[PDB]
Amino acid sequence: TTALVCDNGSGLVKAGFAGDDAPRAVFPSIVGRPRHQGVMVGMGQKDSYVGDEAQSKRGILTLKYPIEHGIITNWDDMEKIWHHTFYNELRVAPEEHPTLLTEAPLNPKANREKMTQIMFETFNVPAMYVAIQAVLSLYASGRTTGIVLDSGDGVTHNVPIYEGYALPHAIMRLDLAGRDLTDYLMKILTERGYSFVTTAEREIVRDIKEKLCYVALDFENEMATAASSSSLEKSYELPDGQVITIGNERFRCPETLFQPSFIGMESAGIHETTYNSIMKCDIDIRKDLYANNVMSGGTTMYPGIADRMQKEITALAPSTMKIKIIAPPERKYSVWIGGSILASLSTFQQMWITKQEYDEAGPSIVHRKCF
Amino acid sequence: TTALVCDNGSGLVKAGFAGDDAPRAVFPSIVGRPRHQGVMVGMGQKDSYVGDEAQSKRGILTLKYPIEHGIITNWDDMEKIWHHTFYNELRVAPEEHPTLLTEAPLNPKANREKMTQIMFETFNVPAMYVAIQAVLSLYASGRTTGIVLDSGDGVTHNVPIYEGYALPHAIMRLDLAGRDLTDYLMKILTERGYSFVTTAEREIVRDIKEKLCYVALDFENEMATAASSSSLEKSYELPDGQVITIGNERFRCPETLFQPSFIGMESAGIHETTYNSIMKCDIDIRKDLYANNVMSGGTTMYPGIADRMQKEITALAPSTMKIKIIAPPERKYSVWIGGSILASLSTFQQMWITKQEYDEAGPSIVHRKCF
Amino acid sequence: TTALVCDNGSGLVKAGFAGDDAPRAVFPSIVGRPRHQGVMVGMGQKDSYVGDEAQSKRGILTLKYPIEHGIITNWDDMEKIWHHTFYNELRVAPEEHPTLLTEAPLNPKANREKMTQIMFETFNVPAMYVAIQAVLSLYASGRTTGIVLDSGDGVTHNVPIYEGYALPHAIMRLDLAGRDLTDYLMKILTERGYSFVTTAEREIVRDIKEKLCYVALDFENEMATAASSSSLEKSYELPDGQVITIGNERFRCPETLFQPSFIGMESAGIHETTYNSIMKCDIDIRKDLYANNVMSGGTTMYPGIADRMQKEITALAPSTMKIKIIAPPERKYSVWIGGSILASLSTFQQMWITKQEYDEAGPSIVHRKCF
Amino acid sequence: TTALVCDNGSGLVKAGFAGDDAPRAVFPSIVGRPRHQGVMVGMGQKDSYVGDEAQSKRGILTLKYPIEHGIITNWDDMEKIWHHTFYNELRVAPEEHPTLLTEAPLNPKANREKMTQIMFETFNVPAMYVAIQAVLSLYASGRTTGIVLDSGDGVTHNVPIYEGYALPHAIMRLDLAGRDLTDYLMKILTERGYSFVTTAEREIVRDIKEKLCYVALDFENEMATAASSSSLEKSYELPDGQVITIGNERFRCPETLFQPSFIGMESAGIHETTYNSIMKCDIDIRKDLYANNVMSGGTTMYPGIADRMQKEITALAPSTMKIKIIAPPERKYSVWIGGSILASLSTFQQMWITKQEYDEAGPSIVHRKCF
Amino acid sequence: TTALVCDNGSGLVKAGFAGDDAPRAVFPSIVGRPRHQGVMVGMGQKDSYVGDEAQSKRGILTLKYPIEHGIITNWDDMEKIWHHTFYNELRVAPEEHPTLLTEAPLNPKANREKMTQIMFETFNVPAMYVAIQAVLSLYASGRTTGIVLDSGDGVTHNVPIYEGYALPHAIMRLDLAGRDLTDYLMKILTERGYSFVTTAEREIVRDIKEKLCYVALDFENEMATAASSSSLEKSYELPDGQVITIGNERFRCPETLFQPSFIGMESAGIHETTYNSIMKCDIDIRKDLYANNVMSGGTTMYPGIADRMQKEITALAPSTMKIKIIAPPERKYSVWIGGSILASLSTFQQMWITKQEYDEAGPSIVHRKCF
Ligand SMILES: Nc1ncnc2c1ncn2[C@@H]1O[C@H](COP(=O)(O)OP(=O)(O)O)[C@@H](O)[C@H]1O
Ligand SMILES: Nc1ncnc2c1ncn2[C@@H]1O[C@H](COP(=O)(O)OP(=O)(O)O)[C@@H](O)[C@H]1O
Ligand SMILES: Nc1ncnc2c1ncn2[C@@H]1O[C@H](COP(=O)(O)OP(=O)(O)O)[C@@H](O)[C@H]1O
Ligand SMILES: Nc1ncnc2c1ncn2[C@@H]1O[C@H](COP(=O)(O)OP(=O)(O)O)[C@@H](O)[C@H]1O
Ligand SMILES: Nc1ncnc2c1ncn2[C@@H]1O[C@H](COP(=O)(O)OP(=O)(O)O)[C@@H](O)[C@H]1O
Ligand SMILES: [Mg+2]
Ligand SMILES: [Mg+2]
Ligand SMILES: [Mg+2]
Ligand SMILES: [Mg+2]
Ligand SMILES: [Mg+2]
Repeated sequence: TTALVCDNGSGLVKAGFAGDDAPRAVFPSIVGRPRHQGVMVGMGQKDSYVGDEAQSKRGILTLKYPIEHGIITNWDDMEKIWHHTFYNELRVAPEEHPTLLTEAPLNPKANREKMTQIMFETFNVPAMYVAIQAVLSLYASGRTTGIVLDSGDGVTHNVPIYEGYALPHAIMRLDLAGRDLTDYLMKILTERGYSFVTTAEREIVRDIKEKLCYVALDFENEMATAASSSSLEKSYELPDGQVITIGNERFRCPETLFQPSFIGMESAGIHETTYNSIMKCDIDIRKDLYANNVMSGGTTMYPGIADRMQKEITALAPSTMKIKIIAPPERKYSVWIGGSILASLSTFQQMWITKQEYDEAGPSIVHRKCF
Repeated sequence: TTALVCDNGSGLVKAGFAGDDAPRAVFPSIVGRPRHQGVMVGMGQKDSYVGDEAQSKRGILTLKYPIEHGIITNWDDMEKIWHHTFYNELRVAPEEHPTLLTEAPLNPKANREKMTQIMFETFNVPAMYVAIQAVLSLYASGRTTGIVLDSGDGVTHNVPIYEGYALPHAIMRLDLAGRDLTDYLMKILTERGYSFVTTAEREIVRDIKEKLCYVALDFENEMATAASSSSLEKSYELPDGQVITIGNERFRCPETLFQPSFIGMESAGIHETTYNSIMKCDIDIRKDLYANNVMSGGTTMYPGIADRMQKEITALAPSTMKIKIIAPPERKYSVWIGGSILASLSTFQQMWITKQEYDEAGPSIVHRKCF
Repeated sequence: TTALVCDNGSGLVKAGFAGDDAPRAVFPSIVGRPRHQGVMVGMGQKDSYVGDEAQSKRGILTLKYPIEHGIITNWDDMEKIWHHTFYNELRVAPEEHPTLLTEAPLNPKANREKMTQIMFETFNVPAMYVAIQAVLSLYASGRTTGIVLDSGDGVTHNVPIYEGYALPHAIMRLDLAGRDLTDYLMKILTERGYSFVTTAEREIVRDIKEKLCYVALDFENEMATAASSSSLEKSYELPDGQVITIGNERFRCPETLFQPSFIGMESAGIHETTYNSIMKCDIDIRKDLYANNVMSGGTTMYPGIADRMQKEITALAPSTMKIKIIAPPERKYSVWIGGSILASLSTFQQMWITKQEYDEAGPSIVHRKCF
Repeated sequence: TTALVCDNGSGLVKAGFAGDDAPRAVFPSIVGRPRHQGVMVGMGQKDSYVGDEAQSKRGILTLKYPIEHGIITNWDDMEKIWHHTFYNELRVAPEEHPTLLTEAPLNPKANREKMTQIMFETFNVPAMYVAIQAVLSLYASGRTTGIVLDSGDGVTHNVPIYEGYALPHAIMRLDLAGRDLTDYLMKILTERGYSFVTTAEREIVRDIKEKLCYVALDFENEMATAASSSSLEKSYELPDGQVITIGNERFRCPETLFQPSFIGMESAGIHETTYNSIMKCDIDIRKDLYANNVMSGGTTMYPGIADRMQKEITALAPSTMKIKIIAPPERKYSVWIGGSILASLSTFQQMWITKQEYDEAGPSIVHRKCF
Repeated sequence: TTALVCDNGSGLVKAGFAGDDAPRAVFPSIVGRPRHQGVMVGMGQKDSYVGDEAQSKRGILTLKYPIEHGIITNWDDMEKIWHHTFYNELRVAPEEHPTLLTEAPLNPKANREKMTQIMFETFNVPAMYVAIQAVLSLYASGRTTGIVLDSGDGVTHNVPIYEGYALPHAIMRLDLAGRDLTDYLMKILTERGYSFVTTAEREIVRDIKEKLCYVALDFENEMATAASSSSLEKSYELPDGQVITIGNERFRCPETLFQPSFIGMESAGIHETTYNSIMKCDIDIRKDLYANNVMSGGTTMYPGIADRMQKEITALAPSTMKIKIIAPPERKYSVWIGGSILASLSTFQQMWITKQEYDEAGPSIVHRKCF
């Protein structure tokens, strides 16, 4: 009956039921294991902690992200997360519900294949489908045309969709994403004087990032004022009362998205990645892509990321071509929302890969129906 | 009662009702098919798009022209176009109306035969007639005598008609037409620095052609000034804001009509094709043909095509023989207009090929009444 | 069946049965030997006196503490104490009961090993386990998280435990403890005019300490008033009616815990030792450690030791971090209480080191299961 | 006296002296600039590295190709390459030798004009000539008739030459070339699981391409076996010992030449591009073109490219028309070889554009003598 | 004229003149202050003792290290050390000589800024430059390429340099260094039975470390034999004749570098830190980095540290990639040696920051020229 839409992203697992307007289970894609021995016999210690558990016990755990750059690496841990998603978070009996998973385009084929295997074998999922995140995001916006710039913790990518037709050859993938920005903060805060090192501390820095970082409209001018006044300087309270004072780093961090060279990344910034994608698309539709630049994913939650990108692309693109960026509230969950929509469509029911179908055809079936 | 005049030309389908002074359905003879896979399940994607649909979705379609050089090649697609012409554009029930189709003289007999078959079998058209485009054009001008130079996208041709009597033996057909000029622009713009390649881009170039190209009165002198000043240079805005600057090519393109060697065409130019046609006609009537040189069809919409041709023929033809070219406004639709007229004539009603008549006599009937 | 929990501490041997809410045998860790010859043949003189015997005959004995700074030095005497603990105090047949011993963290490995050897060889103890005192103390408080500041006669130490996970690397050990405070009184009372010298007199001074000493909230201000009025001055009756009048020394003594430099100890005071321990712990959990600072052990029985330390740490720690010190009644026996609890746990039964297991594996087994 | 034949191609600069049977200076058309800051003051760091320098320092450089799709874009860098070609590679004093450059047919006129300007102004080249690469290739084969399919890194093109007469109107140009195949590998290897992203990594992939890729005779059947056995799977060692295992991609990559749709290219594959060129040629000579299909350029070095194309064209072309493909050893350098030949011809000496002649006539002279 | 190269490291101040092959002033970065009151009026007591003074009077001093983890904390004391370095050790008039200071990469910007201020204001140093220690180390080896693993008392770090180009983004910093190993010995010796507590005793332990500690090639197998025989056991004489017997601890201590978890350090060991740095570097140059792994700094003076690391990295790195570690004699002073070299270079003279230049530009100038 009701599908379980499960946005298995590289940082936040967002799961819920198709038809919901929001995920019911949102928790981090983290599996943590006791950093230290353990002594209290009778404590009820666990071998591993998942999601919010890992968060609450974070300081004594080595925190691992099963997914890295969009690729599920640690399959054992990934399986654990899904286990919790279904049984402890949603508290739903997987075997009675179709599920919808997601991927970043251009992921390794084995990623989907192995993921598929698990859904059918471990969880006995009646029927299942894997959709491209960008595509789903576009469904959430309610558009059939646009550039979907989906930039999560794992990977940043641009998918051009025109009137329902994705344009594979112009899909851009840039591994520079939220996690890299977080690590860049760890580096840049060291410059300032704050030694964040552990995986727990990485996670603390993520919280910093999400509250202080913003995108300068004009980076260089911003730097000039940042190095002049203290108006930019903004304090932050850690878990420990040790207040952190951050200034330049508030925008130097997210600037990396536009100047990836900051982290030694050869690729051009996302404003040029997006632009170049559009250049790969046929002239006939470039105008429509320019006017429907849809941003989504958590890293697009930075203040002024839309304004900045509009400025950048406006400079890049033939003046006249009205550059319009769409960056709706709740775009952080747009992929999941898109999934809810998609799964609730009548037409879409024919896209399910059934257990039987899979058993018959074999693994290859999961590419046959999409990418 | 009212006939449907349907100028099934190689580029613009022009259909309407007999008695109208203009076609009601004018749209391009294009069938487009999804260049790329397609991903949005629930979009309501079509297997093929026709006419204005193909135009609007052009960049993601492979655009085919069913008709090439005046010959209907892709019969399946041709049928689709007629289907839309009748049911979606005119929104008329074919089976209640006689229809008038057109052909370029010297088309392959099977063209008309197969076309005929479809009208009677697919559309159940009460009665139908196929007329030569040039002849119709002359009706539109309201003349009984002249050279009809009908040059469309598909094919250029000269038909000599004298006081109602066509002179078959002097009919000239030259495949060099509008489509070739378009492709010549794609080549010549490459020289300039603009890589137009796709069928979508071909279509873009057609728009360029129709707005910038003009016919030099004296090609060589034009070249001299074109390579001297920048007064000729004229900008053009694509669908993409990428402004195109065009100069020499503005007249080198249409020059091909007078110097077909530019595209490797062995034939003499249209000014000599026309002249030669007249030479094939008996001396007794050459004077009248010279004074009634009727131009029609879209390629004769070039600025100065009339002036240039008058100059050319004047040089070719025995001075004294007043060369007069007729090139009325709306000559772009003269064939269709002629059809409207023809079908509305009382006399003409006896020329209809009825369903019954066809069924009895068989295919051959469609040549028995004309060419 | 019932385990014998035996807190073999450096000053008070506290033994009883698991499940009891208090030790049944509490007596001092002292072995005394006749200071003088002895003449009454027929008196029934002993070669050595132990515990309360040593107390009652104290003035004619050289009193030795087998344990010094947490380390069992005089193994022969230690064995004697255990002998009495079991057979004369508890009056229990060791060989029928599992026993639970304790240690200060970071004790020399040979301490536990030799202790273990004795339990199995001398007393034939079915099964035995050695636990860290701080850990046990935390069990007594009924917490899974906190800093355990256990400060006995022998050694002061800080163990950070977070949700059942001890954090070895942050364990602090400071040999400055109760015995040093006692000896500091002997020194400081000499300043006043009271020559306490013998081991018997040391023991007398311990009684002084436990009745008069208190912790100044603000040492320096305390000194000012102490050197101004006589309101602080407080009398004390010795075993000999010679009343002792003590003033400054009432708080200068315990002050050493916060200013170890008073006794030539290089280490920072316990308020900074505790703080530093927390600093060694990962930021993520420092807040919880601050709010669960558990004090235990006899030296924390000083009046105002909690108030003072709260003040001190509050100054050291980032304001906001609510510093909360736990210092429950009966914390003097918290280690023993913890042992009672621990041994009574069902889970814990698997932690016993059995005679057999020991015989097989050998000595190393006693570190393999903990520190 | 001796001319310098300099095949300034989009990937390998091949220069040498006329009369040589092989180029003396073969190095890549790459200009690299320090990706990272640089710290060793005293290292003798350069602002840019060219050719083999760029190769050796590749990982710390942003590698640019001055030429893209046959068009010299970065003129500054292009000039640098020529500078090195002459002075450091050949070690020849340009001003004493005539030079022969090459172009892909249908390049933008300004390409040749600007190139010309540089030869005369920067290098003071006595006399210079620019020849079409395809034409030269035919000279190398020693034929006067055939289709020259020259497919390099930049651009693929077909030139029909009949008994010394090139047939401009049938020249086909397809930007799909070696560089696109390389980038397609980067995409397809991502599917496999290998993230190649940087310009350095692009270059690594080129090496992969040139060693593993081969052309399936029957792509679809190849796929069937490739997805069945592991016999196709072939390992590759990177600069880093990280062995890469490649299977399907070994032929899916070069398949793009026959099915350009793989990279979103609208054009038909090279087998149809070639065929269509021949169709544009007059019937009278098509037979001779069929029997003299000369392949050259680096992309025709793929194993089985000849066999495959013969199969393809054989299917396309009227059976009877013996399709014979010429694909001689060293066809990779055939353009350069052709240049050596051409420049060494006595007749050819009259084709030189002299410095004086250029100065007098002006830029236009470089088109006046050819295309 | 002659520059003063002053390696202001966190443990040994190594200063001398540029051009020397060894530092003239090598003494510890220690400022000691009288632990105890002091009574001999007329002794000529000092308020603080520095370097070798502090060493000779160590037992009565609280020894402070101005620098901690590479960061100058106690600026007052740091200034004192420099004062002595210049005036009492080198006995040179600072104001006549340019000076070269050093830093660990990723130090807080204020470190360099404040340091700079002092050089110009306190010492009036004509001109001054601050260089990264790792870079200098590479100069000493005489290489332009390699991984520099510089591990001193304060901080361990990896800098990848390729042909003169440092690769900032791959620089690793690990605070686990010599001082932590020393403190780990204090902890581990406590296990053995030796209570080292004071700062003087810490310093004693450093001497132990430097004479007994060695790196096990295979830690676990080493443990097996260490816990079996007494062949490993090795005696040590303190300042006090109290011989210390050390066994397991001889290699358990330095093992921490490879298994930082021993001290609660979350980071991977230096063999993985190094490896990971190389992974961050572009594939193109990884081979060269593998073959030029340059170790330097005092902690790399452990016996077998090179052998062990080679083994470790060999396991980590794609077999084939010949792992070669460079660990030259005198690498303990390689940073200083590098400085001597650097300062003596002609090119390098343009890197000096002059007093004037600083006064004009202001503090920011010290980052503008490097990191
Ligand atoms: N308000 C915010 N501002 C900036 N970054 C954010 C914000 N919220 C989330 N992020 C970043 O977005 C990423 C997670 O969002 P999400 O797109 O759900 O990741 P994923 O889809 O990879 O699970 C993280 O890097 C997170 O730090
Ligand atoms: N204003 C114009 N200027 C130049 N060419 C035109 C113009 N309008 C139409 N054409 C050309 O005429 C051709 C279409 O006209 P039409 O005669 O209706 O073609 P067909 O009869 O072949 O359908 C196309 O090549 C079109 O580009
Ligand atoms: N009421 C008290 N006030 C101050 N100190 C006390 C008090 N009771 C006990 N002590 C001190 O605590 C130490 C003994 O307590 P305990 O923690 O049981 O020692 P241990 O565990 O070392 O045997 C002695 O120094 C004793 O003087
Ligand atoms: N053995 C080979 N197999 C496949 N491709 C090759 C081989 N050698 C060269 N190439 C490809 O041919 C192109 C370079 O050849 P070349 O024709 O000289 O290029 P250009 O003429 O554009 O400089 C590159 O894409 C190169 O990868
Ligand atoms: N022979 C040795 N064996 C082991 N460690 C050594 C040796 N010599 C010096 N060290 C350690 O190296 C550190 C000091 O070397 P150095 O690199 O000069 O430190 P820094 O550069 O931090 O001043 C100290 O921890 C010292 O103990
Ligand atoms: Mg996501
Ligand atoms: Mg027409
Ligand atoms: Mg105790
Ligand atoms: Mg070439
Ligand atoms: Mg150093």
